[PDB]
Amino acid sequence: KKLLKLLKLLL
Amino acid sequence: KKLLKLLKLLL
Amino acid sequence: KKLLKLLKLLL
Amino acid sequence: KKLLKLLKLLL
Amino acid sequence: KKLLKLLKLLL
Amino acid sequence: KKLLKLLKLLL
Amino acid sequence: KKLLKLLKLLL
Amino acid sequence: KKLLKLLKLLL
Amino acid sequence: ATQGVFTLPANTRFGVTAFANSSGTQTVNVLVNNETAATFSGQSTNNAVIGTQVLNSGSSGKVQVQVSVNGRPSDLVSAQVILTNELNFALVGSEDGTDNDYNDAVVVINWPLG
Amino acid sequence: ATQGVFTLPANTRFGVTAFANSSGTQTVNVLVNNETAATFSGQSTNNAVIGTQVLNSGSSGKVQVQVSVNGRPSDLVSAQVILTNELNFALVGSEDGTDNDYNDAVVVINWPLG
Amino acid sequence: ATQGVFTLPANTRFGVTAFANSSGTQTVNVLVNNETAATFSGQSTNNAVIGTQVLNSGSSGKVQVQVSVNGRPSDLVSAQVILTNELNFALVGSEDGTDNDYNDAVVVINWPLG
Amino acid sequence: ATQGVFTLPANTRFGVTAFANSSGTQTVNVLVNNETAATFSGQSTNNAVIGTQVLNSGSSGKVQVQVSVNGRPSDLVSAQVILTNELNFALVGSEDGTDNDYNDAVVVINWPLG
Amino acid sequence: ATQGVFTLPANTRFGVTAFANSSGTQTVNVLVNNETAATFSGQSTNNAVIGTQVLNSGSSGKVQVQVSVNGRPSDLVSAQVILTNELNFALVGSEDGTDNDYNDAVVVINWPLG
Amino acid sequence: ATQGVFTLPANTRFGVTAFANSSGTQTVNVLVNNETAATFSGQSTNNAVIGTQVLNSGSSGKVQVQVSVNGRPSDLVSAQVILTNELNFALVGSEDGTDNDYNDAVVVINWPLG
Amino acid sequence: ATQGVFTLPANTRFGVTAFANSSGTQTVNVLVNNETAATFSGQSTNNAVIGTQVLNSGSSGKVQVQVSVNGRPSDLVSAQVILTNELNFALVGSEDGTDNDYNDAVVVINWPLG
Amino acid sequence: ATQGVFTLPANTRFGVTAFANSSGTQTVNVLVNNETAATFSGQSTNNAVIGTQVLNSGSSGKVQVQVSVNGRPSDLVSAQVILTNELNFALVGSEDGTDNDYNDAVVVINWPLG
Ligand SMILES: [Ca+2]
Ligand SMILES: [Ca+2]
Ligand SMILES: [Ca+2]
Ligand SMILES: [Ca+2]
Ligand SMILES: [Ca+2]
Ligand SMILES: [Ca+2]
Ligand SMILES: [Ca+2]
Ligand SMILES: [Ca+2]
Ligand SMILES: [Ca+2]
Ligand SMILES: [Ca+2]
Ligand SMILES: [Ca+2]
Ligand SMILES: [Ca+2]
Ligand SMILES: [Ca+2]
Ligand SMILES: [Ca+2]
Ligand SMILES: [Ca+2]
Ligand SMILES: [Ca+2]
Repeated sequence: KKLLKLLKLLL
Repeated sequence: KKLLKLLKLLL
Repeated sequence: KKLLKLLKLLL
Repeated sequence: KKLLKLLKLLL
Repeated sequence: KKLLKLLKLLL
Repeated sequence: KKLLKLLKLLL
Repeated sequence: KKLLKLLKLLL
Repeated sequence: KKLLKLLKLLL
Repeated sequence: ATQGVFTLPANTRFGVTAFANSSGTQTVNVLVNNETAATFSGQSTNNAVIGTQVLNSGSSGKVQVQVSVNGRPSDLVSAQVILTNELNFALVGSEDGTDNDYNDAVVVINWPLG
Repeated sequence: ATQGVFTLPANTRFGVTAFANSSGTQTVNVLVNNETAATFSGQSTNNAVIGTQVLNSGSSGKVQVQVSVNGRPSDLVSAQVILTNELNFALVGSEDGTDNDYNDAVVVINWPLG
Repeated sequence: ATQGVFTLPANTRFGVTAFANSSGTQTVNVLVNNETAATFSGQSTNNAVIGTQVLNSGSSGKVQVQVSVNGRPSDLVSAQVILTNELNFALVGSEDGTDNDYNDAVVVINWPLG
Repeated sequence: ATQGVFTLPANTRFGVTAFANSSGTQTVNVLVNNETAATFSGQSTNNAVIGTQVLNSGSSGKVQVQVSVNGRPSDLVSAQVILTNELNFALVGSEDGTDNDYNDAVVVINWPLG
Repeated sequence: ATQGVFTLPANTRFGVTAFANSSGTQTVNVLVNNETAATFSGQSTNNAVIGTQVLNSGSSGKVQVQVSVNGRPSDLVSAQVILTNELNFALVGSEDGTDNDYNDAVVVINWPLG
Repeated sequence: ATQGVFTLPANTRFGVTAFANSSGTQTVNVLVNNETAATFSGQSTNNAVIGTQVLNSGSSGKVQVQVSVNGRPSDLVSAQVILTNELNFALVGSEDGTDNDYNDAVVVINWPLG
Repeated sequence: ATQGVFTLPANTRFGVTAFANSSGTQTVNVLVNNETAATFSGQSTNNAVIGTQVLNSGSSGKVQVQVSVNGRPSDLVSAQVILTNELNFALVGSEDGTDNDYNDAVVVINWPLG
Repeated sequence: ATQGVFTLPANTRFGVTAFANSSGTQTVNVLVNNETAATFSGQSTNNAVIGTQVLNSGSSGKVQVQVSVNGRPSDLVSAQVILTNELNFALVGSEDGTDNDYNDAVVVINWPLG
């Protein structure tokens, strides 16, 4: 995953 | 059945 | 075997 | 191609 | 009739 | 019988 | 194991 | 077998 | 030809069971070694069991079934059938009148038992 | 070969009777037109009748006998015999074990009735 | 009871075979729809085949076996047996004398064919 | 269940006759006392006799019929029937394929002879 | 041995894809927990994809592939292979006829996804 | 060890199908005789088919699968599996990142076809 | 489907090894060109090697594994797997009873050797 | 990708067998719980078994095979294959040199046992 997608999941 | 042999005895 | 008719004739 | 069923039907 | 045999005889 | 077959194996 | 198969059937 | 290594050492 | 006579193996238990399908009261006599061993009597037009017993064929193995209705012997048909060379049926039908359905008393002998 | 399946004349009453000769409890199912029409259950080593019943062969005439012990199907043997071209017996034996006496449940079908 | 009469499916081919076991010449007549369809004649004390043929059961399926020796009718015994609800045997024995072996002419009818 | 095995009276002559109704060549083996006593082979779709023979049941009386087609055992069905407690037929049908007419080789054993 | 049945990890997405190589129309049924979860149907002799889908293995993880042609079940061959202890392939071949190429419907299951 | 290389029978048609499971666009190259015979490209995290096609294995039968993402070669794992000595699968997984699920492009080669 | 038959490259040495996991004595026959080339027999419930051997695939390359217990053939499962396009495993499992663990005799064939 | 690592069911008995095909002495280490559970050492160019043993898969089921020759790790290839959803093979090949036959130590893991 891209970091933007990872940050969407985490946040 | 017994009808026919009764009838033969009778008649 | 059929003998009696013939044996009867014998007698 | 179901040749056995075809053979059964024709013969 | 054993069509398996005929068929392989076929082909 | 249920058990006589087991007995046959054991004996 | 033959012995075990019959034991399972019985019990 | 390491024969290549041996041949390289010898020759 | 004689009907209703069967040679069983000696000293062997067998079942004998009789069914009735007639207006007339059926009397079934089962003889072993030429001596009466069981007698059944009853009346049914719905195949009721008028008797079922276990007998022993004895030393001779000879078994004979006779059927009477009001003292008059019925006409018998019979055969023996063996399945897988071990399971035996001796079968009897009987006719007490004129319609020739031969079910008026039906007798089934089976062996082995147990 | 299939066993225990019989084609009767259509719409005909028949008798079915089951005898038991086994330590195991016998369950006899009688199907007509592939639907259960009678069930018999019982235990005997002395040829006891565990069920007898009058059924109708229906439009199909198809009668099938099944036998099981504790849910396990028994191996069947069967045949049909006809005496004087009119008296019919459909015969079934069954084996639930290893001695192959084939009497563990014995089923007899007879027709005609009445 | 009548013997040697069998109801086959109509217009169906069947085999008929006759064996002889007697000093006397056997005459076997096979009737279909009450008319003679085949006659076998021969003599044997070793079970020789005195006739074997394929016939058609005709419009009614009615097949009748008659046996005579020098014009005298023999006494008949018969039955039909069906295996796995499809394989049919119609069996006839006959007695021309006094020993009651009922093998003097033996007739086997079988169907289906093919 | 085992099929095609019959216990005859010991030391007794019997007839064995086989008919064929199949595209496949039928091989019929007749064993007496567990040893081959006769082999018939032939092909017919019209109930031709492929073999008839007189044999002796021997000291044990055990007679077994086997049928194969091209080395493959056929599935067998069998029964024995006894008429007037004297006349015996041992009957075998066999299936070599899928249509289950069980007539592909038909074997009839009969006794007594003479 | 049973073929076409695979135990997957529970509650896991998997892919299922079917290819056809046969004149016959292939019907591929995919069962999860013994209930149909997907069905593919098509015809191709050139390995066309007749269906591809994402499914969930559910609480049981039991996945079964069935293949039939006009209602007749095809013979299946199958195996599971795991690469680098993580990548899973459940593979199915099927034979609808007599040439035994076992490619008539080819089914591939793969997991994990994502 | 080398991965993604398979020796097929020469000049033989085979299927090749690629599935994608990654955020990255996958590029699958299939080489035959060391030259590009097909290229598939696509992106999916739901196992979508990014290409399926029939190819020919060429004069040596040598087939090679290569996978790249953003021009970077993915790490490959592979194996060949043969069912019933006839049905061949050549299987490739690939990893484009760090999670080591090896599904980022999945490639399935199958033969024979037809 | 046929199991336990593998086509190897001709005239190639291969290893064959059999493990036992059963109360029954396992007999493993390895045929090359349809002729027995090796036979292993032994009994173990702890995966003992009952035989290992180096054979040559010969002119045909045909290798077949058979397994029997008490003279009864076991049900077989098999597949071939190839790693890095060169290392070959031909795998066989077998079931001699009812529990379906298919490990009663396990046979692993591997090539190349040396 | 990592090779030679397999997840077995936990605390489960499995077989491990190592074959040698190299001039170099092979050392095979089998790790359970990331600890050496067995070590096999030997030399063969004829596929000799250098070790066979039953191990336990331990608390996580993680089993790792390592191969080295004179202290140098060999390059590994591996896969797991499952037949009839029950019988498991975990397969390892290894290369100690330059010819890339990957047979120098061959390791077969199988389960279930018993
Ligand atoms: Ca009456
Ligand atoms: Ca009546
Ligand atoms: Ca019994
Ligand atoms: Ca009993
Ligand atoms: Ca006489
Ligand atoms: Ca006589
Ligand atoms: Ca047939
Ligand atoms: Ca036929
Ligand atoms: Ca096919
Ligand atoms: Ca095909
Ligand atoms: Ca990834
Ligand atoms: Ca991924
Ligand atoms: Ca087992
Ligand atoms: Ca086992
Ligand atoms: Ca090497
Ligand atoms: Ca080597």
